[PDB]
Amino acid sequence: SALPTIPYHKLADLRYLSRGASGTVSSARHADWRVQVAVKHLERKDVLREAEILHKARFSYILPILGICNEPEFLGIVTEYMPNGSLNELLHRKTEYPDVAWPLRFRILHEIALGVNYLHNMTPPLLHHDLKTQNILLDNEFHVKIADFGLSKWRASIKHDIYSYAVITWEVLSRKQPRPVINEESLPYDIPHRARMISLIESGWAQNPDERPSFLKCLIELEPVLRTFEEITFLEAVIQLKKTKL
Amino acid sequence: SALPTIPYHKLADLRYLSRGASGTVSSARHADWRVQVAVKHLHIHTPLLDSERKDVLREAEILHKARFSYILPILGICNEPEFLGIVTEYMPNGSLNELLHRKTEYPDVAWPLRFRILHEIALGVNYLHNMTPPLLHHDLKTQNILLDNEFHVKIADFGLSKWRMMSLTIIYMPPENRASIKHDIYSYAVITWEVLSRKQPFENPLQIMYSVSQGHRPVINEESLPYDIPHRARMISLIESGWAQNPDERPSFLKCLIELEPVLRTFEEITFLEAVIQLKKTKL
Amino acid sequence: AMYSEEARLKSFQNWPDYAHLTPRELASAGLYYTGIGDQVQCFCCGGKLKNWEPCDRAWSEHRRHFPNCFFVLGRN
Ligand SMILES: [Zn+2]
Repeated sequence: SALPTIPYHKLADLRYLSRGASGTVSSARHADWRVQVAVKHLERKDVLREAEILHKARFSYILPILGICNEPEFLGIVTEYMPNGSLNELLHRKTEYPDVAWPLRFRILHEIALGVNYLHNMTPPLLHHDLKTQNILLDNEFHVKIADFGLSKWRASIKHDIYSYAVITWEVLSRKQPRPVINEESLPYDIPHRARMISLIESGWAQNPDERPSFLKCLIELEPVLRTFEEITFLEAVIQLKKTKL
Repeated sequence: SALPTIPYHKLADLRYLSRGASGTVSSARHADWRVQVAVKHLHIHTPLLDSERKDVLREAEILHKARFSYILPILGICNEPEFLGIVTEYMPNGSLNELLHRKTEYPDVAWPLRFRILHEIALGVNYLHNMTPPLLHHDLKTQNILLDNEFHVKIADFGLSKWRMMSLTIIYMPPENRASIKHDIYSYAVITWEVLSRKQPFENPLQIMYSVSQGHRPVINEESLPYDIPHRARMISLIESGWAQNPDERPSFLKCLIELEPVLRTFEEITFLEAVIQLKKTKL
Repeated sequence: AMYSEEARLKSFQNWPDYAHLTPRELASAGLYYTGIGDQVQCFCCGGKLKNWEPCDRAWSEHRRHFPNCFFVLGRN
């Protein structure tokens, strides 16, 4: 509803990016704009509802929708691109990725916490149920965007999302595919404020939903940790990463 | 097709930034969401006349209808009985107005980013005319264009933007003064020249009315136009076509993007990341 | 003294500005503030409530979590 509609002939450089659960993401350059948008397609009603949802929630930490492709031969949804890809490439592949700095992963966690906080702080609120490290999207400078709302249901509440945030926190501090054990080998003692993170991860995936953290409490207890760092390391660790790529 | 509203009790920490044409720019920290969120407001706790109420309502509606990743998104509004203010997202690094007009804070800014942000703004404005009927921003300047942490630039302040209909600073006017789409091209050219030059045009404004309309342009001098910057003549041609006297020959934004593309082919993202540090530390 | 609403109001001192529920709303809900953080509890059960839901009201969450309230039973 009230979203722009563009024809499929305005797309060029059809290149494969990823195959999402709710539909594949194609790296297709536009024609009038000439930018490698993330066209989503293969379900037609499902992707229409997806476009409606992305139009409903609009935050800088969610990739802004740009229009829809209403054509009989092919239906598509246009969003921005991802040059460095998702977190899966950053963490699960360490053969050529040598190291990832602590400030980067902590900033990623803070961004995810804020995004799902707002996602739970709408009128009426929303639940994700599809928050995974592969779903987290890194921009040109690794800022977090959240996509694939297919399992996001309009509204067990505030449980799957916070559990996903906890497991992804442990994942990006451990860089190991997944209850996960939190020993020193997985979580070395060099991590600043380590015991805080251990308490966080055990709280997040608690069996009892009653004690399950809310995202608001998560962000209000995590803020001093990101307060400890500075912008210099934030802007330098990405440079070190890119230099190590070549 | 619905824009959620924001109660005033949730928002906190109103901080003064500036006063624009469509409101008074301010920054705030949204307490409930734990997000720093900027705001703008014509008046504070005054009888809300229906004229400005309709103005801000249509502003919010047009911002919500067509949102681009290269324009600043809209968060919401406060429909208070006595106070009116637009709640929009806060990009931490701010805008280019002080960035391009503070020599002490920014003695030097690298030309790779200086041209890459031009690509971003060109993409945004080209999209802004792709939605039927084409939108004429009418107020696109260095203030409206604003950047986030990583200097990704977004435009805002659509308040005086007027949609094009077919039913047939005062120094920022184009020689056109009938709404013409080429005013966006003219604004893009002047901001393109302002980015690299870091010089404010019109530096008595009464003569500008008879000067810019007749054909006069801000002075061209070697100190502000040095040959050291590569592709200097290309951007000279781009701007001289941008602010032409009439809309017949000014290139479409696609043509300007195509012309600028070879200029931007001379950079790598590693250069951009290296160049953000110098600017981020010289402003300290 | 905790029965009096003024007692809850004065126990709601130093309440943080980021809370989504005004002390008056909690006092009407029959809750008080311990003084530490955002911990609140009702005089009927004593159950301590945390992890504020921004859109949920105190009455609704007290009813959902603890439907055995004598305060809610009188309210209903
Ligand atoms: Zn109770």
